[PDB]
Amino acid sequence: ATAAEIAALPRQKVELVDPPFVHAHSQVAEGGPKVVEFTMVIEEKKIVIDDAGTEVHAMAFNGTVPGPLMVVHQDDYLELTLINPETNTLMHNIDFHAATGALGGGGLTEINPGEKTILRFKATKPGVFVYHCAPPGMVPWHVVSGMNGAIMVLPREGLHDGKGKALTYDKIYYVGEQDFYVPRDENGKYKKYEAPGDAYEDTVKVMRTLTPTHVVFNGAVGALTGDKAMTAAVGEKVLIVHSQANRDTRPHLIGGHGDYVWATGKFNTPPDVDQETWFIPGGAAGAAFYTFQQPGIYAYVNHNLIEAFELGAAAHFKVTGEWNDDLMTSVLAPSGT
Amino acid sequence: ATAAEIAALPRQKVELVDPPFVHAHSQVAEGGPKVVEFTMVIEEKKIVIDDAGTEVHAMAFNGTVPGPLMVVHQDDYLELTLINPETNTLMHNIDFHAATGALGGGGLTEINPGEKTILRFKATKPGVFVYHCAPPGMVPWHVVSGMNGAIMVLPREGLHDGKGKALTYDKIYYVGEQDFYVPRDENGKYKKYEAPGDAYEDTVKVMRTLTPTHVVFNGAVGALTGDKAMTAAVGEKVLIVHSQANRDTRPHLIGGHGDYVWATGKFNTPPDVDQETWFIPGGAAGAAFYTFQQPGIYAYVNHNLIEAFELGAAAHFKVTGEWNDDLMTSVLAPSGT
Amino acid sequence: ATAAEIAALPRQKVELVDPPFVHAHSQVAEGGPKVVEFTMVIEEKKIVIDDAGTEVHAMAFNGTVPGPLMVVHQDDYLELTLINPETNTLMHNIDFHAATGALGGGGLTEINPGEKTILRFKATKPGVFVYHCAPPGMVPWHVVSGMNGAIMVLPREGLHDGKGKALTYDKIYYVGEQDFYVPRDENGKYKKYEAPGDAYEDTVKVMRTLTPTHVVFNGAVGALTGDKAMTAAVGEKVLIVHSQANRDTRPHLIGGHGDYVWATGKFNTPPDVDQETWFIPGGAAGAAFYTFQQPGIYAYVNHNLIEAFELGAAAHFKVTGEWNDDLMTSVLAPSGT
Ligand SMILES: [Cu+2]
Ligand SMILES: [Cu+2]
Ligand SMILES: [Cu+2]
Ligand SMILES: [Cu+2]
Ligand SMILES: [Cu+2]
Ligand SMILES: [Cu+2]
Repeated sequence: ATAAEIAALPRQKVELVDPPFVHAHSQVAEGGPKVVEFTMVIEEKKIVIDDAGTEVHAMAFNGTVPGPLMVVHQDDYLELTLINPETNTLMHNIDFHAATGALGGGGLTEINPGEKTILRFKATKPGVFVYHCAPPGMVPWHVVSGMNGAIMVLPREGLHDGKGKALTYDKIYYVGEQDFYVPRDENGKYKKYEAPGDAYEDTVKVMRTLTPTHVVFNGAVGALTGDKAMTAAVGEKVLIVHSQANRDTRPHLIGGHGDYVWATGKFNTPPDVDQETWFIPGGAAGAAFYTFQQPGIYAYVNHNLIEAFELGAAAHFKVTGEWNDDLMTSVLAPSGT
Repeated sequence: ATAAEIAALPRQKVELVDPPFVHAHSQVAEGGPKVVEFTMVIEEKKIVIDDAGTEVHAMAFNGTVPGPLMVVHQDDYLELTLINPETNTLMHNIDFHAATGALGGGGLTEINPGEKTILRFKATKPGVFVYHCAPPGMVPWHVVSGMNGAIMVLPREGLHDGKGKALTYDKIYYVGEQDFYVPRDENGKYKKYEAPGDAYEDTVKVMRTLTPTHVVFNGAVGALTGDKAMTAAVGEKVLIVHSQANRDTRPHLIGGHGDYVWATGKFNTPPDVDQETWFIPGGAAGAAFYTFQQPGIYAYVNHNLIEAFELGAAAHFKVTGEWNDDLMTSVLAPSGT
Repeated sequence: ATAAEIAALPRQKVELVDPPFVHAHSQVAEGGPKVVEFTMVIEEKKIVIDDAGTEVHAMAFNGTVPGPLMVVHQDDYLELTLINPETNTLMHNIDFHAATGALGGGGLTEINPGEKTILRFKATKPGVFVYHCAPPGMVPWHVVSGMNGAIMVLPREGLHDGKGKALTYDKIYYVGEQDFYVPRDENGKYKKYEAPGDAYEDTVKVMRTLTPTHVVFNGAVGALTGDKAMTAAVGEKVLIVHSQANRDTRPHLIGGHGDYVWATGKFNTPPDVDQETWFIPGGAAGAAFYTFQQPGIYAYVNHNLIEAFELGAAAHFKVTGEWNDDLMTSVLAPSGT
């Protein structure tokens, strides 16, 4: 609370990892409050988002879409050093939905190419929160170009269920969902531009339709399927953090459920249970806990099946272990009528 | 647990009924776990969804859109014999969101025309869940062709409110909301086809716009009105189950309320109370308990009034009873200004 | 119960104020149950919804979009004298979501131009509820023309958190969010019509797209900005009631949080806490309680950033007070890299 106390707190640098993987942390806080330091360089680059070679001039924190997940405990201070290289052509900033004041920090971190800034904030509330770039006048554009992520502020004493009973996960994954608005020419072919700003006008026209051309996980159609599927084993407890900085989503683990789901993302708000499909509004993050019971492949999707299977909002989970015939059994395999 | 133990469980064959009605069942489980058997034949047929003669090539479970509601209690086993007659042209399967393993069953139930299969799963979680067809690579198409429904896994001891008091209903209705995407020719007239597959290409383009041409209850505009209006009486406690396998909905009982609403559809997640309009994400089912206090006709709708009154999402309830002037009264009937 | 017992109740006529302000009231009920009287005259008037001059023929209760907020206590009787002037061309009625019977009151208040009516209903359920016009056959047209508002039925003992601790706000604002569907000409310019009737056909075509041309607060793009910006101070407890009679919204106070959010708008439903972005389904109202901690400008928006910053759903908050460096601080201001 006092100047003396804050300045005396321990400083601790963390090495970030690209989604859907998460950096090192302890569910239960180790030691007292500390100033957790992170650093992210902003990269403006063209990325291919589908099998048709469709490009997007990405604006990515730490070079990834979405930005990496930052994990701190309640009442710690998140001190982030944001850098916008001279090679970039736009001004960026950052808004932490977890922070209080200055529009989430957006007003204190507006950096042009060739600048860096250091913002500190006390994570006073526990939950998963979205963070995103918000330069005044072109907020949506930056956000829908991939410039968003989320952070997890864990209660000092780890997660718990509705009746105070502790919930300890074995694995944690971060799925950032992105709605893209790529322009098409009169023939229907997606367009490519030299610089980010060149697409500005055409993109906004697409944005106003409120109909994304692609809705993806980890920046691309299929980014989390195939060999890039997330893993687990029967018996394993998994926390799947999910975010959507600009548009609603309805997550669903096909084959499983969300045993405990902090749908609003706030840990002080009791988790719903036995969820089939949960809902996360635009501009929020949510977290679902589940203990795998059956092996095989699972499909984790946005349950608007058109957005999942036509637009690209589908990921996989490869689970190992033994099958349970009490849970499910093929009494009579598909056979002649 | 052991196959031996399950084999010794009493089995019961249940007779399914067309929505909005629900087959006979007991709120409080009568006895120990049983293996509840059901049989549904898949019927591919043309359905007329509006008074303009618009046709949809439905892929209907048990012949109706939505498929019938199956009722079992927690920890019972639901055994379904799914049949895909040789009269059909497509492979179909079934995913129960209430089940655990093999993508909810779809992976163990892929039956081509002229095949059948039998699936058994333990209803481990109490609540209303969605079920739907989901052929690999043709998922949304089958779902938006009306191939979906719901099941209700009641708690053994029946329904209860957040504080444990028993909530016993007098009537139950199942309302399945469907979002259709019907192609139109260059003149804005809805197109008709001679075969399901002939409309595939045309339908996928409409689906991608994420804008349904129709949003209807029980398969057609006006389906649940007039001869198909739901009934009740002042003093009657009614449970309205609602499902939407592909798209969000916001149910509303015009003139009444949602006394208790399990918005997520999961009974272990306490119900919201005194609701005016509840929300159900695409891919889930919710349930609302309400005791009618006033006679007259009510209108149950998706409260995006455009969807409800332009697109077709509206149903009626004809309630009998005595008017309660304490609740509402016309002090001055419409008259001179 | 009896008309004699209701007539023996004290009556109090209330003078309404234009949104975002609310007429005077007490959080805790002043004594016992009373019949609270209100009067509103319907005005069909042209309004301008943006800086380019886009006009809409609105259907406004009390001449405002949204209609004013009426405030009463649970078990009070709300007696509304609704007047439809001779200068109006259409018939109108009102559906109170807080009421029980005759389609929320709509069936008993159908008045033509030149008529008036007086409806009384008991405010039996505590919470915020929208009210809107619903002429049979033209329900959505009236609503998306601005003919909706909201009411608040406070618990007779004022607000409390989910654990019983009292929640008393210092100020209260009412944000009515409106989705408009404005036709455009062949050049993309918004169209103007002589009579509201002349706008119907073209407007219906846009409504069916389910993509509004404007999403605004208090009737217009930027209505709640500049000298019309809401105000507060550090330490000030603010209750923000938000409604959307026809379309979903997801409120977010950029730079702040929703400390206690009755997202379903029903006070008997415990509030969520520490919310970053909440959700209010079309056809409902919600309420958020927040104690300001930092000074400066805040943007209160619907967090689908395209809706917020392209469609018009952004309001501002001007907050006085001392900056809190503990909560947030610029360790290094934007500077050389
Ligand atoms: Cu940026
Ligand atoms: Cu934001
Ligand atoms: Cu099928
Ligand atoms: Cu599914
Ligand atoms: Cu009207
Ligand atoms: Cu309504």
